[PDB]
Amino acid sequence: AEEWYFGKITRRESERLLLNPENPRGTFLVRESETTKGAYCLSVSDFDNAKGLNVKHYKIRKLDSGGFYITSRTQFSSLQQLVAYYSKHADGLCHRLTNVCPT
Amino acid sequence: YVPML
Repeated sequence: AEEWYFGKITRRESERLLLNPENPRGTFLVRESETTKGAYCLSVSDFDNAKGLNVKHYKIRKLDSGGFYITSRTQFSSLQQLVAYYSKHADGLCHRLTNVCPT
Repeated sequence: YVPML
């Protein structure tokens, strides 16, 4: 669904964008991984009543057999199917995906 | 990154 695909942005910049106080918990973006070539990253804003605003990063790996996954047991045939899925069920993530990060 | 298996 493209608006949430931010491509080549750094971890630092994704955190700057996501840690905007006005974003609801579960605001997210998908970007390329800086450190693991060929992997993507799902970056999500989260709240802890201790840490407060913070961002969790979930590496999205590509199976050679083709699929995408964050945890081994749940694989997806595309990034857009993975985003639709975690927008409905948190299923291991800190929180379900809610808003697409602005811009 | 959250270390996920």
